[PDB]
Amino acid sequence: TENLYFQSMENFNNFYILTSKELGRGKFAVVRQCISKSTGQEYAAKFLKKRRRGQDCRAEILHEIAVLELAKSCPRVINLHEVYENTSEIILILEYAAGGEIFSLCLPELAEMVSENDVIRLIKQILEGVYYLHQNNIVHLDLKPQNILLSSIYPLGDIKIVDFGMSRKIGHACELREIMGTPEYLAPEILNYDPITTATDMWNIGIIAYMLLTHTSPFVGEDNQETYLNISQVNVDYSEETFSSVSQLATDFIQSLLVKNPEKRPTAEICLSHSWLQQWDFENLFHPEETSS
Ligand SMILES: O=C(O)CSc1ncnc2cc(-c3ccc(C4CC4)cc3)sc12
Repeated sequence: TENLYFQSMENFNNFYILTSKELGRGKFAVVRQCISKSTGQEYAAKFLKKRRRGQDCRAEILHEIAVLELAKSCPRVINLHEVYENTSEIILILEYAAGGEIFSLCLPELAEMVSENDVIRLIKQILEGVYYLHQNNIVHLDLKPQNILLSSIYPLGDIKIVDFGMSRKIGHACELREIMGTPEYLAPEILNYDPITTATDMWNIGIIAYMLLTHTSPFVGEDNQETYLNISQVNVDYSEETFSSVSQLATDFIQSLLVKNPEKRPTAEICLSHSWLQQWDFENLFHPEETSS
């Protein structure tokens, strides 16, 4: 008996054609590439079921749209173009991140195609987006590498943060939704049920840097029990073998974030001034402290 709020499914099919590129699939969401019939511009269409696990989720979807809308001025966060609705689904028409997941750069296979320069620029862009979110009292709470996309891979483009499905305000309760992330990506405070902090996102940025640089998962074990022990003890491989091609400054950056006590983690703003991320574009003329006069 529910009335629909967003633009009709008839309008969706009038304005867009879905392509044979299925981009993603979870239990209650599907992402498909679509094309504007008028312009030829590619978009991502995310189909969110309004009913999940026997719960009505339209209010939660509205909240997630409210968060995307707030980030429209931030180019590090995926842009929302339009919204449609049918009996079962709310459909987000998103900016299409043609490079796909940054997770692809963390596989041993693409190690060779990704530079130190590249990792520094991608971490800096992720920090710019997370800074913007934290200044607006938004904690993402699902910053796995599968939720950071790229505008292109050949050549390497710009990052786009996606999937605000878990996002909250600072100090909201850590309940079931929280503690059902992918186990190897959960912060220690989530395992202890502590109130939400911006510091949880900073833990996840540490994991992203670790995976981009080592091509290995810092916390995953043979089973969930082992994963949860690795997180809760912060048992991370910093061996000479794993880090032989990783700079000390990158190690320092990671080791500052992967710490048990969230209050000891640096903020996004402090991370943006980290010595690792300070780099001069060699094609620019540097103006040194000793002036010609
Ligand atoms: O899950 C969400 O909340 C949004 S997911 C999404 N949003 C915007 N643009 C793209 C491009 C994708 C993409 C996936 C895979 C690939 C190629 C097959 C590997 C290329 C692009 S997924 C996506």
